[PDB]
Amino acid sequence: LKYAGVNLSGAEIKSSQKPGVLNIDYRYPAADEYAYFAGKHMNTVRLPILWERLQPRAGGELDPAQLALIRQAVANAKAAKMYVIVDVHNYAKYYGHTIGSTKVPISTFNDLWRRLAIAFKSDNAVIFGLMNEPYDIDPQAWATAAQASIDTIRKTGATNLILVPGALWTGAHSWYSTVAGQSNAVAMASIRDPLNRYAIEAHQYLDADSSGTSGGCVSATVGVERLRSFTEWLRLNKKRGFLAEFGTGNTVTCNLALNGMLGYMESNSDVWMGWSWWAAGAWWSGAYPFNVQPDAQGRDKPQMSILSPRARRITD
Repeated sequence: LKYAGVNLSGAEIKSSQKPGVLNIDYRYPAADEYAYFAGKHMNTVRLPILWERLQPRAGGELDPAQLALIRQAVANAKAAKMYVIVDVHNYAKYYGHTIGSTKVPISTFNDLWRRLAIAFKSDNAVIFGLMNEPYDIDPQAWATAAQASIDTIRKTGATNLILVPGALWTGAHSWYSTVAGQSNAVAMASIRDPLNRYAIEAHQYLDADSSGTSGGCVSATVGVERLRSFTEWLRLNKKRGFLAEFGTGNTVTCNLALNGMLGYMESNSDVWMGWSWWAAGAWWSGAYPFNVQPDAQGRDKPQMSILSPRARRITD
């Protein structure tokens, strides 16, 4: 296990506002947000960004201001000795149209990643999160699109780590679930990387339907149980995994489940390469059960007492 960190939510929000206005509709993290999480022994920030804010026109130039904001985030992270996953937080859609449609051909997705790959070419602090939670594109069509963007990235010469999701919201628990017979288990088995530096990105929540709608957890072992088949799939297919989103509320059962799931990943580090908690960021409401942003006094949230020592075992 190399990477342990947190999602800093803020730049992806209020997606109806295109372009939206910085510091009103959305925000990037302050420099001291990185220092806080580094002080808690995390070495990674996953940074959700909106495709349409970064690239307002298909095949067009990256927006200068949005690109500079991401460059600042990377610089801020480096100052705290952290990595940044640039997460194109788009559900495989561009202005609401799914990649592979006539409106948004694969070429449109390729062009985004060509430009991002060039902008951050082989910068070892920067990790490429291809797409957040593809879901209304079937797994085989998604794998073809993902493969095209991987190939495009490598053709730039960029040597960065790439995180490759499946479709069906890339749930670890649903890796064998089907859309007209097609599954991530089949579709993602044939993924290749010309430079062989990637991991399969999975998400996992511990509430009733794994949607992360509720702060409660089903059981003290439900995390481990929902990672198990995905873990053996990774092992059989000679692939590595990154748990790029997971979260649990502040309950006794959730605490046992969280601890167990984090321990399980370190015990299976032949395939598990990293994780990043969902979420922190300055604009989460007080009721948000997974929020690990420190409070107005700078005090740690409850779940950090588990996340921090687990991160330390990874990063120290």
